[PDB]
Amino acid sequence: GSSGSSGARERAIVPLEARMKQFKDMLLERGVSAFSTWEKELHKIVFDPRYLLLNPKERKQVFDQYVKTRAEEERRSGPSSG
Repeated sequence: GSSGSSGARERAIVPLEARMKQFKDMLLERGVSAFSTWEKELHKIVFDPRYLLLNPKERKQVFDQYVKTRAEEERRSGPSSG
């Protein structure tokens, strides 16, 4: 689908939600452990092209928050469903 440009704020520059979505996608997909260091995960996504789509500072920011939520999720009983 994805028919009809939602409303790209820019002309030829993907929106924040767009680029941000990409990075987050690989972050979870690649399997970026939460209880790990930015160094390890970094190299794990360093050879990735999408990694050059977002700023250097953001990458870390979005990563930190992503890990926080990934860790807290534990508090919950679990993904188990009856």
